Amino acid sequence: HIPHPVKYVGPRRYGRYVYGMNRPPVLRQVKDWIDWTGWNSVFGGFSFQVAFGLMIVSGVYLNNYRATHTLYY
Amino acid sequence: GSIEQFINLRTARMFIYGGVSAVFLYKATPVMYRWEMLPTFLVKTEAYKAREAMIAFDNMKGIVYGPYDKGGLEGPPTKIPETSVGMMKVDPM
Amino acid sequence: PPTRLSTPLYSEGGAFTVNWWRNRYGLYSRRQTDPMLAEFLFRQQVKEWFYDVPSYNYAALVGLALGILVAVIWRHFLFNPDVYVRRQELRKMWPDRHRQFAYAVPYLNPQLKNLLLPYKNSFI
Amino acid sequence: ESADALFVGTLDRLTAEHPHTDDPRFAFQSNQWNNCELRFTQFCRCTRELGEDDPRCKYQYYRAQTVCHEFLLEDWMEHRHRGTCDLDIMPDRQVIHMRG
Amino acid sequence: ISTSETLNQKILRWLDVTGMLTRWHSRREFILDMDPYFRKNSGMWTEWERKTLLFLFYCCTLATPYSAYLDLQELKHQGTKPPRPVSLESRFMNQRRYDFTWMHPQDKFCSECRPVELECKKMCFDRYRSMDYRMYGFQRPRIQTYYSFSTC
Amino acid sequence: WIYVNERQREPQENVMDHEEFFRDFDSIYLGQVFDHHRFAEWLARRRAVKWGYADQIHIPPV
Amino acid sequence: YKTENPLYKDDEPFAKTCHTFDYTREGTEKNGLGYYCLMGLWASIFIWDSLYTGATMPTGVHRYVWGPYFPTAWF
Amino acid sequence: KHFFTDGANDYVTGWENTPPLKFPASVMKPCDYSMTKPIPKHWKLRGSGIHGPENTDLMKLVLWNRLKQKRPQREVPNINYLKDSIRLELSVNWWLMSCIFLWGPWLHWGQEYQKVHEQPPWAMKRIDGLRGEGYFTWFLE
Amino acid sequence: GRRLLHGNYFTRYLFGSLAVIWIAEYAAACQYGIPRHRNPNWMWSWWLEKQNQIKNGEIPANTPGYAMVKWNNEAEQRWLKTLNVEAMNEEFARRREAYY
Amino acid sequence: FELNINIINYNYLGIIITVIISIYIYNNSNIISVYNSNLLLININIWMKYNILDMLNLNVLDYKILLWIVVIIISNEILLFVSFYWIYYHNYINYYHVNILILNSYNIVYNNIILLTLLSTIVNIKFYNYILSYYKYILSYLIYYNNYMFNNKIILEYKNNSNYTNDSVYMTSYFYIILLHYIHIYDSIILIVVYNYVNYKNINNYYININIYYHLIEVLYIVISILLYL
Amino acid sequence: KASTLATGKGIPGIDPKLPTHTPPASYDVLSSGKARPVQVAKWPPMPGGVPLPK
Ligand SMILES: CCCCCCCCCCCCCCCCCC(=O)OC[C@H](COP(=O)([O-])OCC(O)COP(=O)([O-])OC[C@@H](COC(=O)CCCCCCCCCCCCCCCCC)OC(=O)CCCCCCCCCCCCCCCCC)OC(=O)CCCCCCCCCCCCCCCCC
Ligand SMILES: CCCCCCCCCCCCCCCCCC(=O)OC[C@H](COP(=O)([O-])OCC(O)COP(=O)([O-])OC[C@@H](COC(=O)CCCCCCCCCCCCCCCCC)OC(=O)CCCCCCCCCCCCCCCCC)OC(=O)CCCCCCCCCCCCCCCCC
Ligand SMILES: CCCCCCCCCCCCCCCCCC(=O)OC[C@H](COP(=O)([O-])OCC(O)COP(=O)([O-])OC[C@@H](COC(=O)CCCCCCCCCCCCCCCCC)OC(=O)CCCCCCCCCCCCCCCCC)OC(=O)CCCCCCCCCCCCCCCCC
Ligand SMILES: CCCCCCCCCCCCCCCCCC(=O)OC[C@H](COP(=O)([O-])OCC(O)COP(=O)([O-])OC[C@@H](COC(=O)CCCCCCCCCCCCCCCCC)OC(=O)CCCCCCCCCCCCCCCCC)OC(=O)CCCCCCCCCCCCCCCCC
Ligand SMILES: CCCCCCCC/C=C/CCCCCCCC(=O)OC[C@H](COP(=O)(O)OCCN)OC(=O)CCCCCCC/C=C/CCCCCCCC
Ligand SMILES: CCCCCCCC/C=C\CCCCCCCC(=O)OC[C@H](COP(=O)(O)OCCN)OC(=O)CCCCCCC/C=C/CCCCCCCC
Ligand SMILES: CCCCCCCC/C=C\CCCCCCCC(=O)OC[C@H](COP(=O)(O)OCCN)OC(=O)CCCCCCC/C=C/CCCCCCCC
Ligand SMILES: CCCCCCCCCCCCCCCC(=O)OC[C@H](COP(=O)(O)O)OC(=O)CCCCCCCCCCCCCCC
Repeated sequence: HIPHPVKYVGPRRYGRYVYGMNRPPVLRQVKDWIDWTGWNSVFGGFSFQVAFGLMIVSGVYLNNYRATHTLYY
Repeated sequence: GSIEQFINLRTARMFIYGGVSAVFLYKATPVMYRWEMLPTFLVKTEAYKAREAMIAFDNMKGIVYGPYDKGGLEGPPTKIPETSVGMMKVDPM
Repeated sequence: PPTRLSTPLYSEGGAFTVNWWRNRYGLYSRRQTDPMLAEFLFRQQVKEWFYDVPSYNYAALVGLALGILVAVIWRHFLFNPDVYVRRQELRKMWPDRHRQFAYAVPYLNPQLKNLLLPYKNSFI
Repeated sequence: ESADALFVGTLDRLTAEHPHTDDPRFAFQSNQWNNCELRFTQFCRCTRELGEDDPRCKYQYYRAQTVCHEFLLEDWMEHRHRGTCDLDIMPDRQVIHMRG
Repeated sequence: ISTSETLNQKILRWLDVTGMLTRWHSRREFILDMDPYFRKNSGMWTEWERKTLLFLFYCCTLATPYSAYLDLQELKHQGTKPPRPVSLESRFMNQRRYDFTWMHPQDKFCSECRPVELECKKMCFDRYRSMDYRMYGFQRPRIQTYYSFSTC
Repeated sequence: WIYVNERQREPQENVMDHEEFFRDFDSIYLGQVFDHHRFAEWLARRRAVKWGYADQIHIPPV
Repeated sequence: YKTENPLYKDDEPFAKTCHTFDYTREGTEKNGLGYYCLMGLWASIFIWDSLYTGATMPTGVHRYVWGPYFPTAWF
Repeated sequence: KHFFTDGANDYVTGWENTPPLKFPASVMKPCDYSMTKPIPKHWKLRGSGIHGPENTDLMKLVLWNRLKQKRPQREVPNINYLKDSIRLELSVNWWLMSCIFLWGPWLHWGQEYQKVHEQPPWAMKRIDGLRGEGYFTWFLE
Repeated sequence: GRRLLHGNYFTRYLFGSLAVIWIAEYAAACQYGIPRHRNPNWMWSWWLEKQNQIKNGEIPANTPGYAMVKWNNEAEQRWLKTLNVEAMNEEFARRREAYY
Repeated sequence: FELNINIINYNYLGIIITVIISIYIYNNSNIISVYNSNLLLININIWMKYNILDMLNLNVLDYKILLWIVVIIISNEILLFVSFYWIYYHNYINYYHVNILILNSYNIVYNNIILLTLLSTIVNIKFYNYILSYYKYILSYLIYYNNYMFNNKIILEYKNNSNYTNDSVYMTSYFYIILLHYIHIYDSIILIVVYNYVNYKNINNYYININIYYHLIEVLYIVISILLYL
Repeated sequence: KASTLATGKGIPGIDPKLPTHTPPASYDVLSSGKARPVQVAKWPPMPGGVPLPK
């Protein structure tokens, strides 16, 4: 373990919830939440499915389309 | 000069963004149709109709009473066993 | 091997070093309860095992055996015609497995077989 | 009439002219079970195209006998005659690609 | 309709009908929703831990309906599984050295049928019934029973 | 309860004739995905014919 | 007075003693550029093998501007 | 962390080999007397000399490890520690999201295409007359 | 807080191992010169010719493979007695008209 | 002072449990086996009672000893699955060209993966609450619903499958590998039914054991899914 | 903060007194004293900055 600072640089408090007034845009809020809880969990969790999905769906071009246009017989 | 008045940055982000979107849909929609990506209820592809036209629900043949077909000229049994006749508890009609 | 805790132990950088070993040696230890005692026990183990000259001979042997073990396992999967991992050829009858048959002849003629077969006359 | 004619055309020809020698596809292994299955499948396909009476398919059966023990062939030939030999099932009636 | 609130406030209110959003945005509301015994330990929680716990909890519960939908579709698929061709008994298919009796070592019901071969057992139970020996199952039409997942 | 509830029902028609299946492969193999309601009704009628209680039951129309 | 929110404070260092823990020179904390290069190569080999099926069976005709013993010929 | 380790992740007893960095060295310090200057010859050994509680630092380490177990408030860790504590939980949750929103859509698309064209969209169409879906994972063919 | 394994060990040794396996396999193929083009079809030449004839329309559609061979097993002889390709085609034609 | 360890002098469960095992061999009726299994369950519970009572000794090494025992047990479970994978892949050369219908790669795999992932998320939330000294009643009932669906799906799949154990070594290995996973799912039900809040918290070996075991079952299914369905 | 060279005195960005960039400030009158002319464009600029004849 190497000690290191906290990388979160977004706002630390939005203030008291008052019927959802004076709060950031929703997309900005989603970005802040993932910054707060760590992008490392997002990348690790999504990595496996992204790798599998890309490999399978790439065959639409690599295996199906190219093969039809590239058969020397 | 008479058209300069109609350029107002909203018209430039409604023509430029609206124009690129139109090209994207114009060029992408045929591809989605070909690859069966469009919703079925919205439209059915010709390939979809060709397959569906081959489907019927009135075939009552091939009923067999054995797990295996052991070859030969007789094939799997096709007659219900006598002991199994009238063994179903059917609610009154 | 120093005998005084004041004298530091030289360590290199990397994944297998004195510092790397110190960090992990006492993770599961109930006996290393303070710095002085922890260092004493750490140096005791390092002195007993890593400064023992004959121990390095066994390190060489495990490396050689494992190296051969990994190579033979990998070679079977990569080159052996009879070993199947992909399924394209297994979905066809035997006469149609053209791609698999490509492994047969080259796998039948490894270099060492050619070198050593001529030495049969030392036995017969 | 060429020195390498055996290899040319097919790998099959190699053991057709030298029935009692190793087949190039299975020479690496002592176990010849897969060799027997390939030979039998070849005999099954010959009859479909040429018919049993053809001398070619008669020799293909002999090639199978060169590597297949008789107790195997008798059982497999029985399945072929009935129509349950998985080797001889016609391609359009295979189920290998069904349900996955 | 109510015009005393914005459209966003109205949408948030209804999504909060069970109080989930209110508990998320109020520490006091969250701790008071705990039972008294566990509220004793709530003071030690950081806001990071509290909201992170709710995020994991809400994602799990919100995903449960989706899994239920998949399971229901799976049950419907199995409930109306299309028939498949009868298997040709190949060279190494359907080999038996002895009858199937490991389920019933002493009774030896359906010795010829395999442990989960339902159609074989049905005809075998019918023989036993015809011999004045009761057996349970395979008598009610699938469309006349509940939980069949085979109704039109 | 799951086992007991299912055991009461007649078994589904697991298999059919080998040749008849292939002569109507598209309908049988793909019938479920295209129209599951009609396909389910078709299965019920076959089960009624198979076990000889078709005349004793009224299969709802689809 | 002035205070720091504990949530955003830095990690405490290992104590400096006779028995000091140090991971600074190990280089095991995170995957490095070499790992991401291996991933890039794996993607390239995966795409390349599918795109160009005849790559494994290359042509035997050899044509060199400066012959076969010139460095550019070797690669 | 989930797994218990006597050295680092000792949550069963809470023992720590060294005191907190908050305390001044005068108040409490790590138990290290490796740098002790040579003892004068005229000094005489009164105690055992055995490593143990006679040494002040070890006594204070034992005392603190027992008396630290009651504290008025929580000692709040930084967000880095809190992230690490539930790293597996957060990652499994994101994996569930990926299955629902990435795998599900393209798996559904493949089945629909397979219905119309007899084979998945990522497979070469056959010309050999065999019927059925065929393989799914094309790159393992 | 002390670490025993690589900071990203799980992803490192899973994706890393898969990458090394894939790259090693490509190297092995190059050394042995194995063809890497994928064929999803059976290679029986006579059968492929018959399938092409069906596609060209020379052979009536939905004609079984056993209807085209020179040797039939017992099970196929059973099926040939009930085979009516002409009737099957008419039934399919009727279905298309109803659908459209 | 006191002895480092409070010795256990006598025990009689060992005789009872061993005799219960023998009754399985010497049965003349399968009904006796069913009732014998209940006795085994009862006596194993008594042994678990002794472990809880040992807390009175206040021995720091007791937690560590039991934790490492579980690690060894986990390894044995993994190696048992390895043998089944070994059996499956030995006959790999005989698969995929025999006239049997192998399982689809679209329906069963996806819902099971989704279903088992939810099970992991529930257990993860239990661990988080255990860290925070907190409890949520609904969590246990989510597991029961999860286990109910898994049982319902697997039962139907076996009954509607058109191939049998005697058809091919492929089918035998498919059924056996899936059953072995189910048995480990059922063992999880045996463990999770007693989940409660205990006020001595992080010195309770049960919580760490359950988290490790549930994770093992789920990861094993990923390997099974890749081998058989995909 | 930026009190000594070690703390960052004289380093743009770190030192408060020195800005990261020194862009010229806008003006409303030319140095001659003429008012700065204003031109509101409605079409993109010429490809090469070519001026049109008066
Ligand atoms: C391709 C796509 C598909 C992929 C499919 C993949 C399938 C995988 C199947 C896996 C099945 C599930 C198994 C794990 C279930 C539990 C999961 C869990 O809870 O994880 C989170 C959790 C994370 O822990 P944490 O403390 O929160 O860590 C926080 C951070 O991660 C940071 O933590 P940290 O780094 O600071 O370290 C703390 C933590 C770090 O540890 C972990 O977190 C462990 C994570 C493991 C996850 C699984 C990854 C795969 C591992 C493969 C190992 C292969 C072994 C070699 C095989 C050789 C074959 C020839 O330490 C521990 O927890 C210690 C645990 C005790 C380890 C005991 C090991 C005994 C065996 C030693 C080797 C024996 C051979 C010696 C040979 C040489 C002789 C000279 O893990 C645990 O706590 C699990 C520990 C308890 C279970 C251990 C099981 C050990 C089994 C040993 C088998 C030995 C067999 C030897 C013979 C074999 C050949 C004959
Ligand atoms: C002119 C022509 C132009 C042509 C242009 C062509 C363009 C082509 C584009 C190609 C692009 C290629 C890109 C390559 C470079 C990639 C660079 C990169 O980012 O690499 C690293 C990147 C990520 O690695 P990383 O940086 O280490 O990750 C950072 C982490 O945050 C590290 O942080 P961490 O370690 O803290 O992470 C969190 C970690 C923290 O760990 C812990 O908390 C400690 C405990 C760990 C041990 C856990 C033990 C077990 C846990 C139990 C719980 C299980 C829950 C689930 C239960 C399921 C039950 C069913 O925990 C976890 O991650 C594990 C727990 C989460 C749940 C695990 C779920 C199970 C996983 C195992 C099974 C996986 C297989 C599933 C298969 C499906 C289902 C069967 O790697 C990849 O993404 C892999 C590369 C894939 C390459 C594919 C190439 C082929 C495809 C090409 C597609 C395009 C072709 C199109 C055609 C073109 C024709 C021309
Ligand atoms: C105008 C009204 C509009 C209503 C719209 C419908 C909304 C229905 C929502 C149902 C959500 C169920 C989620 C189940 C997972 C477990 C949830 C949980 O953790 O509960 C903890 C909660 C409290 O646990 P605790 O341990 O005391 O506290 C733990 C926390 O500290 C504190 O826990 P917490 O307070 O944070 O809990 C947060 C939340 C966490 O969960 C969620 O937020 C998940 C939300 C998922 C939404 C699912 C919507 C499904 C709707 C599908 C409709 C499809 C229609 C198709 C049409 C086809 C046309 C052809 O949990 C709940 O709020 C669960 C529901 C509570 C209701 C309990 C009373 C009995 C059921 C009443 C149902 C009334 C329905 C009225 C419909 C009227 C429509 C005009 O547990 C209970 O209350 C006890 C057990 C009962 C809960 C489950 C009740 C299931 C009711 C299902 C109703 C919908 C059926 C749709 C059938 C469609 C067939 C086609
Ligand atoms: C699907 C997704 C698609 C995503 C789309 C995303 C779109 C994003 C937004 C796009 C917005 C574009 C417009 C914004 C305004 C322009 C930008 C601007 O002013 O920036 C400031 C920028 C610089 O500002 P400044 O620094 O303040 O000005 C100082 C200087 O006075 C001026 O600065 P300077 O002195 O530096 O010079 C400016 C510039 C001069 O400006 C340009 O060069 C502009 C070029 C525009 C080209 C557009 C047409 C070509 C593309 C056609 C695509 C067809 C697609 C067909 C699809 C079919 C589908 C079925 O010169 C250079 O930068 C020097 C370039 C040197 C390299 C040249 C290399 C040439 C190599 C050729 C080799 C060929 C060899 C083979 C022979 C081939 C023979 C054919 O201003 C300029 O660049 C001024 C000129 C602007 C001209 C804009 C022309 C727009 C044309 C639109 C045509 C639409 C037709 C629609 C047809 C019907 C539709 C249904
Ligand atoms: C100014 C520019 C604006 C641009 C806006 C772009 C909008 C793009 C919107 C894209 C929407 C795509 C929706 C795809 C949903 C597919 C759902 C689906 O297939 O559901 C079925 C499947 C389960 O079905 P089964 O029968 O079980 O089969 C699979 C397992 N056996 O369920 C799921 O897939 C559930 C997951 C739902 C995924 C939803 C994806 C939504 C994507 C939204 C993208 C929005 C982009 C916005 C961009 C804005 C830029 C300014
Ligand atoms: C066991 C089968 C399981 C199938 C699982 C399917 C999912 C695939 C992904 C996970 C498994 C990893 C394998 C991926 C392979 C990808 C490339 C591929 O298809 O390779 C096929 C290729 C061979 O297939 P065929 O062409 O049919 O045979 C030709 C003649 N033999 O397979 C291989 O060579 C790779 C298979 C082995 C991979 C595992 C690594 C092998 C070495 C193990 C060494 C073990 C000893 C100890 C090592 C210590 C290391 C620190
Ligand atoms: C209050 C009552 C509650 C009941 C419900 C809840 C509790 C449930 C407990 C867990 C049940 C787990 C059951 C595990 C065995 C499942 C058996 C099974 O399915 O076997 C069949 C399945 C597939 O077979 P086919 O029918 O050919 O498949 C074709 C598909 N149509 O696999 C097998 O055949 C293998 C069978 C292995 C059974 C092993 C179980 C242990 C049996 C031991 C008997 C020993 C008897 C000798 C005396 C010693 C007594 C200990
Ligand atoms: C017991 C069986 C276990 C399972 C089987 C495992 C077998 C394989 C295991 C390998 C080790 C896995 C972990 C690897 C971790 C890792 O990535 O480790 C990453 C390291 C770099 O480390 P850092 O980046 O962390 O410092 O990479 C390496 O040391 C090697 C990989 C980098 C890329 C190598 C390039 C190879 C070139 C090949 C020729 C290409 C030709 C192209 C022509 C155009």
